[PDB]
Amino acid sequence: ILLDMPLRDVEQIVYFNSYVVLNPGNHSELQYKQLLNEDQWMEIEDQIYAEESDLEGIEVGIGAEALQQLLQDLNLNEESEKLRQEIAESKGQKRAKLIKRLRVIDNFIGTESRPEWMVLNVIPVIPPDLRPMVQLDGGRFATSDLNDLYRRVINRNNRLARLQEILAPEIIVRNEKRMLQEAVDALIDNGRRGRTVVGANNRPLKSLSDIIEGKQGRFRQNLLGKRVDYSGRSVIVVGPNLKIHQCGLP
Amino acid sequence: CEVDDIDHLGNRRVRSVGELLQNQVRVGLNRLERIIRERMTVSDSDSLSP
Amino acid sequence: RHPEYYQKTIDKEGQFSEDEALMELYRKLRPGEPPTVSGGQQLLESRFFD
Amino acid sequence: EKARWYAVQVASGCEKRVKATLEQRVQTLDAANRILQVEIPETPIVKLKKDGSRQSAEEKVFPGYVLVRMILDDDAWQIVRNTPHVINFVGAEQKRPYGRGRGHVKPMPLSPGEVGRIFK
DNA sequence: GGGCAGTCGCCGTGTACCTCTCCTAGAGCAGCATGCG
RNA sequence: UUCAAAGCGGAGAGGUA
DNA sequence: CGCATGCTGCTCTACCTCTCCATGACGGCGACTGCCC
Repeated sequence: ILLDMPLRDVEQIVYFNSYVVLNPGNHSELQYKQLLNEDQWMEIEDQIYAEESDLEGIEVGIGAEALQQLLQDLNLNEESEKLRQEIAESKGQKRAKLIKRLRVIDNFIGTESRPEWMVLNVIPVIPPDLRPMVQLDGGRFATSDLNDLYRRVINRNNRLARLQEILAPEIIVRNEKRMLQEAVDALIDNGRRGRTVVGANNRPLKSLSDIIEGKQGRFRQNLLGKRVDYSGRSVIVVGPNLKIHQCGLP
Repeated sequence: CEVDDIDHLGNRRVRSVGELLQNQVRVGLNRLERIIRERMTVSDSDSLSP
Repeated sequence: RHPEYYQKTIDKEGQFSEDEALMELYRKLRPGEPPTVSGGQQLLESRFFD
Repeated sequence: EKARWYAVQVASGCEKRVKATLEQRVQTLDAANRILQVEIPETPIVKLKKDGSRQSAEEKVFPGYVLVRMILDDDAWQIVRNTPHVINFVGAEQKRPYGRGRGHVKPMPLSPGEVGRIFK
């Protein structure tokens, strides 16, 4: 909604399926926020690298996310002014899209947030007593599902950093980056976008969103109803000769 | 010609221990054949026994 | 038994020869790959006749 | 002439095994005309261990990947993909139209710069 | 452009208590029983 | 002066009201 | 009389990909998609 792009295009730019143009300067067939391809980028490179004429100010295309750059380029105040100026005139039947865009832009202006905070650069780790290690009867360990996901994230991050240190070929660095994206995505929410991550058996692992979201999640199981002390339970029989307001306790 | 009823006991079957054990044996045998094929080619000289 | 009912489909969808039949079958089963006659043959053999 | 270097993504813990099996496959298929060479890069660094032994650890620069020199052909591609314990070729990726999974990948040859850089 | 039928994917589907069973693959390394001349 | 050694998570199947 | 080889227990770490694991539920609601003007 913020970037004025369909979900498919943004999803293709992420996950390293296509490119995006960040500056189309000094060209005729290139537009801002236009999705390129591998062959298209190669054929444009065949002309930009010749450096014959009419191609100064090299255009930048980027096959990674580059969502940080697109979201940083936003200029909320004048975007809101332009959107209001356009929404003032003409309605047709499909100005609801501009209404949604204006609502989101106004929310971000009022809260004084930055849209580029939707792209993560650091992540937090939960304290270790909320993901404890328990010991079974035979001496075997039953570790949680969060520890596996954290281990996968840390291992992929360390491997990618090591590869970046040695100045490896870029076509492998991109594979590492895509795998790291998928790992962090599976930690945050498992099986939402791509494929579910299975553990020991073919059963899915429990992510951070599964803790809070279900009927057996925290909200409905631990906060709106609990177990208590000084309580008991037993079978009931009939007692005559009792008065109402009296009961018989063993 | 006539359409079919799926709740009819003429369109329903019973499986017992024999069939289920047969399926499990089949799966295990497929895995074993994969291991055998992987292992048989790792050696150039025969020096091998079944 | 009633060939004109299928003749309607033949006319509406266009007659296919073996080569293009396998071409289209491969295209619809496994999109994104270059069509091949041997590819379609192997796909059918693995799907139903194995 | 067209001897291009490609990188193949390999399963975890299968680097020497896949190289040995692939060399056996090419030598028995007599297809040296298309598949030329298979290699993995290493470096024997030196590290102090816990017991004080000055151990020469042979660390791979690119864990999980193997390098080949070959000529791109449909038969060659099909007979390298069919090797057990290999995932795919690293290269340009395409979206899967129906289903959820990795789709067709177009292999990308390595430019002379980095292959000259690594091999020294 | 306007307007769709048609289709694909995500959301949701009673409460309290009792009994039983089972719970990660692969590879690397070291010490004891067995058939033969 | 100190406490202190008994509590553990998940999955499946069945039952009572 | 003594010498050579398979079996068992412990330890140590690491993860990605498929032929996809199913194709008998039902309603509601929102977001693409091909087709006809």
